[PDB]
Amino acid sequence: ATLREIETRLKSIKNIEKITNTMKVVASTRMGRAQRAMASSRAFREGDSDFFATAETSTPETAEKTLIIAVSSDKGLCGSIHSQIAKATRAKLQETPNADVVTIGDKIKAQMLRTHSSNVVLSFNGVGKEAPTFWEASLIADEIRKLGDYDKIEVMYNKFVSGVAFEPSVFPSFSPISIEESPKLSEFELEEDQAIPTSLSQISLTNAILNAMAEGYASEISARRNAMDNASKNAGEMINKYSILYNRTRQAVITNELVDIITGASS
Amino acid sequence: KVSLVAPHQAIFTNKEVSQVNLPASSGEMGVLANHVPTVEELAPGVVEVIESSGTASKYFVSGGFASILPGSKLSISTVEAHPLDAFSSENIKSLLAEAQKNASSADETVAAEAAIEIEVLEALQAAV
Amino acid sequence: VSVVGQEHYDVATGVQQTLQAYKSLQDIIAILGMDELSEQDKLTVERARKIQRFLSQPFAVAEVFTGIEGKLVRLKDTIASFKAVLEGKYDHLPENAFYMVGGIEDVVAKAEKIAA
Amino acid sequence: VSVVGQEHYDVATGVQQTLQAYKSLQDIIAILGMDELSEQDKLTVERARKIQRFLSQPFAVAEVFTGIEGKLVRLKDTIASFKAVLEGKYDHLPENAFYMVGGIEDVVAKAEKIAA
Amino acid sequence: VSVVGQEHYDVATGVQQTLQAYKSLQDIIAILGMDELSEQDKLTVERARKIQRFLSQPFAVAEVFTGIEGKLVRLKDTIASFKAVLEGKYDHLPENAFYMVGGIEDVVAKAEKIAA
Amino acid sequence: VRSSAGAVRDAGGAFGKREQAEEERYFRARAKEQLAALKKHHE
Amino acid sequence: SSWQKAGISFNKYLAIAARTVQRSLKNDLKVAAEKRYISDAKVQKLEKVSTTDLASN
Amino acid sequence: YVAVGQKRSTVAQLVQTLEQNDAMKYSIVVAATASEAAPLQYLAPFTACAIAEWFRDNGKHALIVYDDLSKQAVAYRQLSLLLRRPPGREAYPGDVFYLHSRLLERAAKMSDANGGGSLTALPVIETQGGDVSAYIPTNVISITDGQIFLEAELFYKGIRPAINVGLSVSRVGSAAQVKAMKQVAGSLKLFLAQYREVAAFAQFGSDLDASTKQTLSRGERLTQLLKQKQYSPQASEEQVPVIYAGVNGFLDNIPIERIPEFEEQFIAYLKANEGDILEAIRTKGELSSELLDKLKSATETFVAT
Amino acid sequence: GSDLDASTKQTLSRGERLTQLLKQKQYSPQASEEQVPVIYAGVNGFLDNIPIERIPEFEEQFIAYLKANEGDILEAIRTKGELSSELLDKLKSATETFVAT
Repeated sequence: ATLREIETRLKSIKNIEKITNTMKVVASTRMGRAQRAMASSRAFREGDSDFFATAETSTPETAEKTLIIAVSSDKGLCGSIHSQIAKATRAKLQETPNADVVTIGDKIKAQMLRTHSSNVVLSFNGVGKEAPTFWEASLIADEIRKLGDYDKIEVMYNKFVSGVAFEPSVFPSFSPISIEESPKLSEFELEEDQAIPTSLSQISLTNAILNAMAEGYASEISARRNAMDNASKNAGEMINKYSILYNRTRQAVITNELVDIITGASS
Repeated sequence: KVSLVAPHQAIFTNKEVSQVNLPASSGEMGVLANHVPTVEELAPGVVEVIESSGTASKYFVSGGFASILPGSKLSISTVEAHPLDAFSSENIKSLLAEAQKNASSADETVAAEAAIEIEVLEALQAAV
Repeated sequence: VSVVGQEHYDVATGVQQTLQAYKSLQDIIAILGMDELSEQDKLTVERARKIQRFLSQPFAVAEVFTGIEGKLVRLKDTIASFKAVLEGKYDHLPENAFYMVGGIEDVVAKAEKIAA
Repeated sequence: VSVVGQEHYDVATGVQQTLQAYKSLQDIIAILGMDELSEQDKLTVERARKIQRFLSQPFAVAEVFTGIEGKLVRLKDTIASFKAVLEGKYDHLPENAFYMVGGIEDVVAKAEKIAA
Repeated sequence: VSVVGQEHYDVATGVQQTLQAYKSLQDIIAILGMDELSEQDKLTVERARKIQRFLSQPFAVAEVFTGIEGKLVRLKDTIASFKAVLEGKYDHLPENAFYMVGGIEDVVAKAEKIAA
Repeated sequence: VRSSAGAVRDAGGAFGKREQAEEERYFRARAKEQLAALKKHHE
Repeated sequence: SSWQKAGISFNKYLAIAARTVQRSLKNDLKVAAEKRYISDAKVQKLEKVSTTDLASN
Repeated sequence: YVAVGQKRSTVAQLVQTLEQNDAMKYSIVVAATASEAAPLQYLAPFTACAIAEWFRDNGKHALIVYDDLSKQAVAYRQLSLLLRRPPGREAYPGDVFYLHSRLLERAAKMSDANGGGSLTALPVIETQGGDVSAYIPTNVISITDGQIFLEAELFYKGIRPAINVGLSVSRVGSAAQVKAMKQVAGSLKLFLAQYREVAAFAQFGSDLDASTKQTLSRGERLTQLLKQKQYSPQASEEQVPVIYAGVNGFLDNIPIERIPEFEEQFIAYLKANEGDILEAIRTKGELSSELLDKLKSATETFVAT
Repeated sequence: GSDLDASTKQTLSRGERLTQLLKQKQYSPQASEEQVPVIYAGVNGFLDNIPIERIPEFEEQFIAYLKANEGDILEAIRTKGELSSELLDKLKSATETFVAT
């Protein structure tokens, strides 16, 4: 609490406030470009998956446990991004702990290993840096280690309900045995010779993975802007309190040094 | 009334169309007013949607699924949708020559991928 | 350990080690937040807050300023309550159930009345 | 540049600019991480760590505290080794090969012995 | 209110509340735009821009630097012009009609001569 | 305005200790990949 | 076609046809389009918390 | 030059460098080392100001350089402490602020009725660790009409010399400058101030917009073009042509590493091809309509190679 | 949050056991013969397979077994004050066999 210790703490807190303010301004520019990709993925999901709503496609009994896919990111500094995704998948795994988990990020794989390390069957790293595209969703669906041999296939992600907060939603994916066993599945002119049931079921997994990755990246970028604004605001309050302590210590150091020279010269 | 929306941008979006001669999985079919509900897949052809008069846009679609709803709604969901003027004739000949030499020359999925790419490149070059 | 015993010496070293780790990491929890910690640092921050409020007991002379009764915990009851909270037996309780209380008996009665 | 020459003046200015730029980039990695660094910022952080350990040589009088033998580098050998590392000729080597070494000859012998 | 009266105290509190809300909302307008607001927030942001330029009148000694004439507003004319702009009587006027002007009579003559 | 050229590592508190541990962990992981690739190229 | 005999379905056939049509068109119209055909995710099949070969590409 | 507080080797090295470049024939040297008494070093500021005041009272100009201001304050406090006197702040006497303000107020510009002379005072304030709000640093900055700050962090990056634009300012403004250099300095002041506040976005170049990329490219070329070497001063005609090419947009197409080679190539080609434009800017000291059109055509033809 | 670095797992586990073994109690000084056997088992990796809570009990059990069985190795480190080739081979074999009870 001297003059040298107060100067090092005030200079280090000022550099953290400038980095937090610059990161919040850069997050606002990236949110505008990510909003266009999220709007195109939401409109394409309502048209490509429109045949499943008119045919009433649903699952029934469990066949060899199930399959879970937790879509997230690999970096931090985004607030409660990794905590909300891990809490939603742990609540649904209580009634079926024998199902496999496929983590698509370093942040979701670290929290899931401390509670259910044996349930993790797949781990994907390097997807939270750049923006998602169709090449990243199509490569993870084809190498999911037999993804068509499960009755239920959930996709745990984070849905951005607003432009400030978010919530962890889930979307189910039907298999090849559940797409052809719908109620109004024979209403459309589908060819029985070629692959129509297995092709439409595998195409829904790659389409839902692209929509969950686009919505999860927009929710993580929006949550990172609120965390950067809160860190910059908290740094300003700490710099104001440190400036009042440094001003009182500077005046006390001048009075203590002048009293020592006046006492020695008067004796 | 068409809803040709891709996975990156929307072309038709709102219902403001009449005819849509898009290539499906079978042949070169064309949606009229209130067509039957045929939710068939789309192949790599030319998706020319005739808007009222002769204002058809030659959109070279790479394939997808032309979903037809029962309420006179045609949702031609494809992967890519580029115009005919966005493909140069010089670069189109180089891709067809490389795919023909690589076909029936290796194994695994190298010969299977080269055979499907040679058929889509020959149909787009003849419709220029 | 030669005056208070081996049981009281281990409880004093474990409670002081948890409070020192949370105080040194106060620069990251007040700036970045509590979500920037890992899995091991998150459990130590929650146990340090409940252990600091459990040691503050209401005195008998300060009954007019606090409003609660005076609690006088013994030496054997204070060592058994601190060892059970640091092992994971009181992690499901809230942080307000141990503030201004006695030993292990007063912490269990305050959590049941607040949840009703 | 008029006392040590034009070649020695460029090596001293280039080493001081890389060491000063690494201090500003290190503050952003403690709050944001290594994801904010691009291709030019990633190569500058690795070159700054190897240049700081290459200038530290073992003295002859400090052999009882370090354990290794004393090395003495000349003036011509020190300017040639610093200019080659800043251009991109020793980018594939590790940071442990230049720590507690001599000139450019001792840095190449320490990298081959540590990999065996 | 006991030194300037009840009329002057109400006009000073209303102008200070609108300027303080517009200054704190400057960080949210640059990241979310100007059209992503409510009905009450859009009307208060438009009146705050014209009120900040209406209080900056041109002095008599600064006529060689700005080119405008010197305006000497009294105490009764300044309180009547600020109360009419906060009630909605000058909501249809432009933002540039109040800049470099003083009094309620100068804002009506500058707004009618700017367009025609 | 104020000088802050390397004020995080010069303090020695919570931010100073975390900056040195993050740089040492990244340099240790990259040294293992460079040492394994250099031994395989010499034989 | 005959893509059902291999390990490619409707999702793999649509991605291969869209990437091949973009490279065969105009070379100057490849703005904001080359990033949709490459990735860097490594799928590591975990078992018991060890894993096997980290397959990518 | 009034060397006060320096050693014996520092005074001999500075006088030998000025004689080799023909600069010691009209420059007074006040030798005052620290090896003498406290009365000789404290009176070095008053003795040097009296000899330089003879040129300003006759019809000539003078320029005093009190190097340094921190060494003069230590010599005055040493003689007062031994004369049985009371001290004050930072072990100084009561007349600490009056000792530096009396010697700096004599270097002023006279009117036409006194002779028309002037005198410049260049006092160097040696700070401790960059703190400009100390005891002897705040007294010399409040009495002078401007201060040039020098940080130790910008000198190791590449700025020669390290002169902070956001901390150094002049109280005279553009009233004591040439009319030719004032036209290019007006637009460069607004571009340098906007690039300093937005300099934190340089680490994330993949998220730059249209307005952010134009300010970062123009701000980096303007700061590197003003960096000069030691003992290499430029005239008013050579500095007006280099500042006009960076403020208009003729230096944005060049790279950042080629900023050093473009300063010597543009100055040498302008002295052999367009010598009439450089000689007219120094004699008249201003720029009319004919000088602006000729300078823009010569810079555009030389930027294509 | 980092849980990788397989090569750094041996150095991190050995550092925690070495700090607890060197911490002695009050009025409990050790000689040169008992401190040389405890520092060799923690620096060579022999104490990495033991637990962290059993670091206090392992110091008393190792010193008691070296005073009744292999008493010649403890007396040579205190009289000569060094360890040559014969003393290094006998100390490494006795520390590995004593780890399995």
